[PDB]
Amino acid sequence: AVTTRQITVPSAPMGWASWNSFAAKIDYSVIKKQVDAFVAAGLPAAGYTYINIDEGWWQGTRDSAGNITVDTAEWPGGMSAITAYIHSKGLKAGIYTDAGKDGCGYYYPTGRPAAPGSGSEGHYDQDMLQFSTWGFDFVKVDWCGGDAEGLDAATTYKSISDAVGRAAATTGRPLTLSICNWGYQNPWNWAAGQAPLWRTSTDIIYYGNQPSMTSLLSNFDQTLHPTAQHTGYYNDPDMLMVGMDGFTAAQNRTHMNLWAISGAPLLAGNDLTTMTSETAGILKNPEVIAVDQDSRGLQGVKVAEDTTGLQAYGKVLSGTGNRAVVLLNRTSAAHDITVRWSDLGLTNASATVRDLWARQNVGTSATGYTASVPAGGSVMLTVTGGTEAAGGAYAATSTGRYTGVTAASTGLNVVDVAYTNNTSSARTATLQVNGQTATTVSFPPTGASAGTVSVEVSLSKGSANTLALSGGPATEGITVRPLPGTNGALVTGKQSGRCADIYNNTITNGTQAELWDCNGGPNQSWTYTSRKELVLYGNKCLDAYNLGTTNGTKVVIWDCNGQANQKWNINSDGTITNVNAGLCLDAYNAATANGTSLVLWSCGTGDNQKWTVT
Repeated sequence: AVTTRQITVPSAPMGWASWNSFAAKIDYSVIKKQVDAFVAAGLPAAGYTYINIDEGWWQGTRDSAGNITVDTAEWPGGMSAITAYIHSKGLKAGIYTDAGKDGCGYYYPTGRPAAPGSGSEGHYDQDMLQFSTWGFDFVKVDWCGGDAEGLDAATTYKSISDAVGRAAATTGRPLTLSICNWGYQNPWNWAAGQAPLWRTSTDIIYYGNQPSMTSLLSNFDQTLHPTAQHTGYYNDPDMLMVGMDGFTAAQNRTHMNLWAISGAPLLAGNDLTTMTSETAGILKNPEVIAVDQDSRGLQGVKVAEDTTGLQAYGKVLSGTGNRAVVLLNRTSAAHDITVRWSDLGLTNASATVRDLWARQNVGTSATGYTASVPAGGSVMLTVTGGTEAAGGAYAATSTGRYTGVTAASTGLNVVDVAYTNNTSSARTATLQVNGQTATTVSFPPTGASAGTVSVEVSLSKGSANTLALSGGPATEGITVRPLPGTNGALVTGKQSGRCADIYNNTITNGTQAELWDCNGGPNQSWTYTSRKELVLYGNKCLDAYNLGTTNGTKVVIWDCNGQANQKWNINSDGTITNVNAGLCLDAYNAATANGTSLVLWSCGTGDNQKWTVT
């Protein structure tokens, strides 16, 4: 039963941004025409709110006092005239700068000559105040100057975040910060609490190229960091290509489906003045939007891939016994794809299946659902009225600390944190699960009675898990429920007692596996598939680098590719052998410390080649 209410958390931004269709070729007239089409197409009523002016508005000029100056031939009345227009339509206005001294308009001119000085470094407070005073409600802060200069992203964006907060406090106009650093330096580790959204990869489309499903899927895969997203903080797989030339209606729907299952921002990138009726309807589907904008704020995750390229993604929605599901077919042929209640963390009890594009209920089941999915296509469903897996309830054993937290398997869990915040402002806390990378959790106002917010966490098998909160409101208990489709295992070395680990939640192809203190994080939870793969993050395979067959071959993560160097035998003697050349997974030189490289080596009897994978 529902006995403590779920508190609604902020949703990801919805709106339109100028980059994908115009590159730097923007001025007042371009933005105005887009606003007018945005309004005429009924986007505001569907929830689209932001009109974001991206790169190209500012050529790097400043006056003697350091104030940003614009060319009023392109921006008549200055920047406050365009925010006034946007606001006159009941919408929010967005602007764009760089973390460094010079912006992407300098480093990578795209539609305009180089713009030296087009960054906010040395002017964070001045520029953020300027943007807010002009009337901007949103600011995207890029990384071209940060990358060029060699800046540290985490500390730099903390500085920017602080300046954003001060500017909004000074003017009284909230300022939504979009961190745009392309997944460099792993923003999923540090961006929550600094900003409501952070880019997780390079750009979905480069100017001059045609929209690509391959690129779309790559951005989607790279945005999946479920422990990082929660309570109004979102992974950002980039601006939509929905409606851009070359994309079919089916591709447009798939684009919406995958962004929605993530809970990603829906920032339209097409030319709204030539948008088809069908495209407008796809952007506006209220059922898909409701999934994207779900009040619980959680990120969808892969819950099954029984056959390569036939995938089920599930998202835990607001309320209890509710899920959204995307069935995705990455193969060259139409195939049936099944989602099981067990994988979704529901019991085998009746639930109702709804197709969100058909806008019709399509059946009931106590176990699962199967649909035919076209090659390269997807089906968008909800599964509602289900019964939740039993889960666990815990009371803090000391201030802000929950101990003895139990998981039947290593893998992802939903945690509902009970608390009271009887004030008018959200409060934040730091959350640390075991010895994992910490995160920030936001606690919205509750009124006088307690409520919950939810987070997804990765837990280790057993009852030694700890959740520690620092700062924020006193909590009043937690509930923990598993998502069994995400189940994996620690790969624990016998000699060392340490776990196969990819450093600091890095996803880059070629990153070498190492021993590290076991903590149960996503970078330690390996899923063994029927194809003999050991999979990390749902989408990276343990890999004998370049199909190496000799002693010392590096063992890395790489995109799963079906090759024999990504196949592993888990043997009765405790060894794990690479199928390609029959060598053993090996902690190099029988070292036991953090940072010990994993390699292939000729199999022997040494405990540095023995592992547990349960």
